[PDB]
Amino acid sequence: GAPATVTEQGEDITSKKDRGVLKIVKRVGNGEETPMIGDKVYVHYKGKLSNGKKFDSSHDRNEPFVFSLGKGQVIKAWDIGVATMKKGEIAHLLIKPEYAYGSAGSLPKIPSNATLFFEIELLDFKGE
Ligand SMILES: COc1ccc(CC[C@@H](OC(=O)[C@@H]2CCCCN2C(=O)[C@H](c2cc(OC)c(OC)c(OC)c2)C2CCCCC2)c2cccc(OCC(=O)O)c2)cc1OC
Repeated sequence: GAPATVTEQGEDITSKKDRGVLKIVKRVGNGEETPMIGDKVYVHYKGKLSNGKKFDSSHDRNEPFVFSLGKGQVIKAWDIGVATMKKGEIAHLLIKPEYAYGSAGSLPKIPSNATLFFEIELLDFKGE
């Protein structure tokens, strides 16, 4: 399974090297550039709780999923992880609770101390 590959082969992209965010590149992107803080990023994604049964996909939206990188618009793991991606890249991220919703959770949807998994495709990024 995809999560297991991340655990065994994924790169630790955390500053502290605590395995809180682990990454695998599933499809290589184009060019060289990865987005800076403040850039607007456009993604498709799907995500799940690693334990139990809750799944979320951007393909259910009627508009693109967009956020400004490094501005605290998403969980910490996404500001860390998307920053490492190239345009066109698809990545898997396995995320410990400290880089997501922590001991608090986001109840009832996200439990306390939830590990998360995401597949993310970086569609584009632009300066704001
Ligand atoms: C800086 O810290 C935070 C920032 C933002 C939040 C809110 C949840 C925040 O969710 C997230 O950051 C992560 C990563 C981005 C995709 C969504 N996501 C989630 O955890 C997902 C999520 C979480 C949600 O709420 C917790 C959602 O809102 C109801 C949501 O709606 C589509 C999706 C989880 C869903 C269950 C299965 C596991 C994934 C969020 C959700 C929807 C859109 C977002 O930004 C774009 C916009 O607003 O259009 C941001 C929590 C934060 O801390 C807990």
